[PDB]
Amino acid sequence: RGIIIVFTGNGKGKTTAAFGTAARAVGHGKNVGVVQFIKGTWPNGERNLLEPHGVEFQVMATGFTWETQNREADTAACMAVWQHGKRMLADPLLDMVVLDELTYMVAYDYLPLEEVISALNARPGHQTVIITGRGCHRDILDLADTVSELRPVKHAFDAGVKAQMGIDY
Amino acid sequence: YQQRQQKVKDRVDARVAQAQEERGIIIVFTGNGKGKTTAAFGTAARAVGHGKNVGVVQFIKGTWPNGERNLLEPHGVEFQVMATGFTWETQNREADTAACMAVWQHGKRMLADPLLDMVVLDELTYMVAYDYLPLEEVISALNARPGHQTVIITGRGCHRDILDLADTVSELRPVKHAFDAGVKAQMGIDY
Ligand code: B12
Ligand SMILES: Nc1ncnc2c1ncn2[C@@H]1O[C@H](COP(=O)(O)OP(=O)(O)OP(=O)(O)O)[C@@H](O)[C@H]1O
Ligand SMILES: Nc1ncnc2c1ncn2[C@@H]1O[C@H](COP(=O)(O)OP(=O)(O)OP(=O)(O)O)[C@@H](O)[C@H]1O
Ligand SMILES: [Mg+2]
Ligand SMILES: [Mg+2]
Repeated sequence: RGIIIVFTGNGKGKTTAAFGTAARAVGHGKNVGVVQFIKGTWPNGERNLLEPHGVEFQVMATGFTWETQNREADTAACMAVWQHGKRMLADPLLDMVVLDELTYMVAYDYLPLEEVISALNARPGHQTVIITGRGCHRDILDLADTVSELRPVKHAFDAGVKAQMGIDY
Repeated sequence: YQQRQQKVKDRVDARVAQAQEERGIIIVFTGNGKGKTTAAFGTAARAVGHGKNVGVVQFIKGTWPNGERNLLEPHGVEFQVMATGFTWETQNREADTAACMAVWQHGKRMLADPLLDMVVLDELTYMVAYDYLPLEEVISALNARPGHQTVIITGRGCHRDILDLADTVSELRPVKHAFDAGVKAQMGIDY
């Protein structure tokens, strides 16, 4: 059976765990679909690597909400990208769907919670969903089969190390 | 609103102006929750997607089918994996120790190779915890590695000295796991 996995918490490794699992599925010939919220204005190494293997990526591509500073524009992009999420979540030819940084869309009221719950509950029985992001709604956590919270024991950004291509994005 | 957001931006930008070192870092993925190995390989995939060079040592045998390795290896990611005979048994401890020391020679090579942007040392923590691999060899290799190389170490129960040495540590807490609900290991998910 397909399960729902959540990678949450403030430490590094949520999105990279989701995409390491996608890499794992692609390496066994499974089909993966990907939707990424907020993200898209920076280079994306995981997309560079996986898209040529037939992993469809749909990204919101608006950027940080504290840069865009435009709730309505962000909400419109969230909903448009979500239309891709709902298609994937309805596609029995996909073994796995990644919904990366979905947490914030619910937390900021961009994306109604009920739409997320019913799409997850209507999905094909064999399909696994990986949701990531800080600050995951309790009801998504309750619905999930596996939840790992990445505790931020230490992060190199605190010690003054800049984000670098190939590590941080 | 614009004003509330602007205060966020201002704090993010100030944190950003303060952190200007560019160097290789040590990342450790530890904890009992699922996600350590897969984050390590999501990171390797991210790195390969930007043309970086990755080497991998896995301190467990490669008898199960290995999706990440199936994908990454044809991209020129070198895998070294522990000998197939490894037992974990007290009776075979001398052979198991030698098997661990042997892939570790490849790990030392990688960690001295300036052409490798990233080295993954997957399940290394057990080798030091169970006395197959001396702590001092790991600490010295990591300190002598190339200035621009990142290393990713994974596994439950990581030695305190490797944790002190790391730049970034995430502990994966097993809030829930489908195993406890009777969901069995599946290809593509658990291996
Ligand atoms: C920690 C852990 C590991 C550690 C063990 C390190 C150690 N020496 O302590 C490492 C990372 C090495 C490991 C590797 C693997 N494991 Co494991 N492991 C676990 C986990 C999370 C806890 C084990 C534990 O605490 N044991 C408690 C007591 C019983 O400990 P112990 O028996 O003395 O420890 C030994 C066993 O755990 C054994 N073991 C661990 N995994 C496996 C897998 C198989 C096939 C066998 C025969 C034995 C075995 O390794 C130790 C040897 O000293 C369990 C799930 C769970 N919550 O129980 C999965 C679990 C045992 N692992 C599993 C799997 C699938 C794997 C890997 C295939 C993962 C992968 N993608 O590579 C490999 C298999 C290695 C092989 N046989 O070729 C599955 C086994 C499914 C099955 N059909 O039996 C489990 C049940 C996870 C799941 N299904 O969700 N594992
Ligand atoms: N605690 C933190 N401090 C500073 N930077 C962080 C922290 N956690 C994650 N990052 C980095 O900040 C950006 C936003 O990603 P996010 O906050 O979703 O974490 P993640 O998904 O756990 O990180 P990754 O994508 O590397 O696995 C990324 O470049 C990420 O590596
Ligand atoms: N808390 C847990 N309960 C049950 N199974 C687990 C747990 N954590 C990891 N696993 C699964 O047990 C095996 C051993 O994994 P390990 O302890 O190395 O964790 P991991 O590296 O975090 O897992 P993955 O490779 O899935 O990221 C893998 O099949 C893994 O998916
Ligand atoms: Mg993320
Ligand atoms: Mg592992």
